[PDB]
Amino acid sequence: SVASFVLLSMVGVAVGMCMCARRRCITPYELTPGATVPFLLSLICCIRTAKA
Amino acid sequence: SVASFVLLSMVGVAVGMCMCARRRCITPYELTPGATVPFLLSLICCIRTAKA
Amino acid sequence: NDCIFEVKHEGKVTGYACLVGDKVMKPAHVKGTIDNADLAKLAFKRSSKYDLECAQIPVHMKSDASKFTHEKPEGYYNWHHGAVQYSGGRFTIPTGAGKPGDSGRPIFDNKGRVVAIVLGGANEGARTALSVVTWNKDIVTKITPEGAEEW
Amino acid sequence: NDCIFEVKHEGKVTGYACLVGDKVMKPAHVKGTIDNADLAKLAFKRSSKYDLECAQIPVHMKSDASKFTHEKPEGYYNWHHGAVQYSGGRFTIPTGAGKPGDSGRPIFDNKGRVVAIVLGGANEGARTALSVVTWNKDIVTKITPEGAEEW
Amino acid sequence: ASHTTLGVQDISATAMSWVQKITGGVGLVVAVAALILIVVLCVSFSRH
Repeated sequence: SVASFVLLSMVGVAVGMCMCARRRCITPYELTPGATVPFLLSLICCIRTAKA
Repeated sequence: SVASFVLLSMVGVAVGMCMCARRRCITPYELTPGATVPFLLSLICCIRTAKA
Repeated sequence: NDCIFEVKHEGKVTGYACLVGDKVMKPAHVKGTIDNADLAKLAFKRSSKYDLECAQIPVHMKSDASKFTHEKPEGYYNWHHGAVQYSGGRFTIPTGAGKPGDSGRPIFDNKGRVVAIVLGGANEGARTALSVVTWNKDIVTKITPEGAEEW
Repeated sequence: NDCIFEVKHEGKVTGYACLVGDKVMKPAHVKGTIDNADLAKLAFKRSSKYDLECAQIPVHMKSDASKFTHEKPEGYYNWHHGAVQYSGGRFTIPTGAGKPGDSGRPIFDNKGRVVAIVLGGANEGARTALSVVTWNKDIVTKITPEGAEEW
Repeated sequence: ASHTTLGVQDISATAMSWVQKITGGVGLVVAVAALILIVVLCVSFSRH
């Protein structure tokens, strides 16, 4: 029960860190007029383009 | 009889995928006025050179 | 000028086809037959990606095809019903200038060259965004304003 | 200068929201809900390192958006409270030209295009250095003069 | 019994590589997610 809890907690943290990185590296693109996100970044961060 | 059918079906699918890929890859060149198909691309797409 | 052909349905006009360079371009969203029998019998390649149906022009008997350019500098262009303002990556017209059935008309520069073909547009309030087919030096591309509808 | 985009977001106004390009912008340090309803209901993305909140401009009011450029030649720029001197890559105004509550106002070039938004500034004798949000090619950056206070 | 007690878990059966594989798999996901965040923070830090 404890091992399952800890392993699940670690995964939840890994996801939270990924989501933090996803926001931090993308927000500046949303703030910038035109939302000119490059194609490769859109695939990596699972985000939509300016004309989406 | 079944093995023959499946193997033939797999080939027919592989060919269909290739034809679909060929059309999607070349469309932007044949759809565009004044455009000329790159020499290497015409060899890959198995099509006639340029517009003739 | 005068390189525009009508595309007709059984009971109405649905759009226009234009002769540009070596190819005749028609919007894929327009249903009907080209008024000119010489073009009506011509096979077209349909692409839903760019909303286009294109075919090679019978230039041996159709030498009236218009000139075209890939260049898109900021400024005003002639789109038949008036001037269209180009800025950034978008074309903009007066709100009352656009209408359904007008798709297929080209946008001309000050040299008489075709720059883009009108598909539709979007109402942005004081102005209407214009949805067009354009091209770069290599391939054809499309510009789609948010909320744009086919005309 | 001759155009107003400065929408108040509070009964007691502390800065203004504005339309720049395709995005709605306001300083992150100022509280209140943007007026005129259509902007009031927008969700905003906040970045604490830029002191900036942004949201997508609704299509129907997109035509009222201010023109935007990242280009910043040395020289003078316009704003609603006077002129701005751009020198050494920094925007400067006469002391007293701006006050707390005047933040969120765009700085315009000679073509009427927005180059920066005022967040605050530092009062150094007769001149005040401005703390602004500005843009480079495909990126948002911020300039914060030492001793600058929020407006 | 002629032997002593099993004692505190640490002496469990071999073929417990399942524990190491699961722990390693989760630890690896954390290590990668941590690296991604660190790289983004480093880039974000340099940008002003």
